[PDB]
Amino acid sequence: MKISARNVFKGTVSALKEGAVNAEVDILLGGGDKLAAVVTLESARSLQLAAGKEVVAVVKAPWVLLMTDSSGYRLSARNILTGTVKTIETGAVNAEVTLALQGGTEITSMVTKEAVAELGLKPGASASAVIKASNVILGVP
Amino acid sequence: MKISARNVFKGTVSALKEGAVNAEVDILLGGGDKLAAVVTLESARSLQLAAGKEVVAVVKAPWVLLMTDSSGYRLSARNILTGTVKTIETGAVNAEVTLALQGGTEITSMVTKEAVAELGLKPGASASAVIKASNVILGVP
Amino acid sequence: MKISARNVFKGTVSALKEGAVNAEVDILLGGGDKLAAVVTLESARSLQLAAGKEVVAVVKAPWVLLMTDSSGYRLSARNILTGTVKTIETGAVNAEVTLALQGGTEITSMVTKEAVAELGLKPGASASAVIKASNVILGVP
Ligand code: MOO
Ligand code: MOO
Ligand code: MOO
Ligand code: MOO
Ligand code: MOO
Ligand code: MOO
Repeated sequence: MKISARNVFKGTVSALKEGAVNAEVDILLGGGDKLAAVVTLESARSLQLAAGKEVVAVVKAPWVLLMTDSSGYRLSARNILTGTVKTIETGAVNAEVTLALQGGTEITSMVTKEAVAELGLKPGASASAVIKASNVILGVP
Repeated sequence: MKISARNVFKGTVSALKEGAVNAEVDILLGGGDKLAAVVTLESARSLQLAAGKEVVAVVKAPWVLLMTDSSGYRLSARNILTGTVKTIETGAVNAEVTLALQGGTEITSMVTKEAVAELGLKPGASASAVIKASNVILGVP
Repeated sequence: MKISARNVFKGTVSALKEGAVNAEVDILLGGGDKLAAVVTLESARSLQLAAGKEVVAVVKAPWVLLMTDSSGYRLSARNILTGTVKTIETGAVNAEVTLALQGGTEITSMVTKEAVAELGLKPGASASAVIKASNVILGVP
């Protein structure tokens, strides 16, 4: 696909839970990682989402938070993907951070320049990408 | 309204589906286009949303993806608005892209500078704005 | 926590409404302000959210809209926090705006540079931060 989102992950539906107006879709990524997404029930049905369906998960860079220390907090954001900072491209007030994940999957996040300083992000650094389930778009081939 | 969101569209509710905690609102835009939004049920009731109600849909620029080629994928994002690139304002790491839609409605998206290069966006270029239903705020006059 | 989100608010759950796949959580902030969040029901249960639980609400800067005049519109976005512009850091195409709220809580928003001009934001200026309920992550200690 030619889409602006910097994150386009391939995977397979491992389970679906249909709600009233939304549906929760659990996805197993190409390399061990798991994601959850909430999409409208009309999309889950239109896309024919079911266990075993191959899909792509699409996440824009400004929808990914970065965390270097949870400090014992447990978050509601269902998607926590841990890796190492690969590249940092700094702009004026924002910076594009790409992390390398387990298996070689990369994830890019757009965060303020002040976050980069405060978390100590630099190539090599451990960090986790955090993505709320409602910020994941799914796609079917 | 004096609000930072760059996209404020006028329209009318064409249908409402009330869920348990959320509600799906389908909107017909001023010129042919359609949108779907998911808002809390408490807001749908507080705003008195019903078929025929005039409303505004509010979308911040960083919530709009741009796509130039779906490559046969079908996305869950309910809102796909196709047009032509009007203006590009490039910053350091991000760029503000405005598209002109059918009827003359404009939509602005904030994407990384690398997306602009990779999709070949430039004034005149065909592209679609993609917005997940959960990233639309609605307003009533 | 060491997390990129610029907004991390402490508060207590004042009520919870469980849906089919999502749950709505109403939170009373440390100083008078209130927030609503929509998270998956699986998270609400995993985090053991109930009335009186102390939590943190996490919101990234690009998820906060700024409004200086509603012009009589009522929005669906459940979280409207009013204060005064404290600092503005301008980048190339975006600018980071921090507002000081009632009690001394600060909230930072990332908006286009054109929004800053158009709303007349500058230190001292009245403005409200607007955050859709689905853009709030919750955390438990
Ligand atoms: O659509 Mo982007 O380039 O991930 O902000
Ligand atoms: O349960 Mo979440 O905070 O919507 O990923
Ligand atoms: O509130 Mo904005 O200027 O669409 O990012
Ligand atoms: O059905 Mo969606 O929530 O527009 O991806
Ligand atoms: O993760 Mo942010 O974009 O620095 O609030
Ligand atoms: O009811 Mo909302 O989801 O804060 O627009």
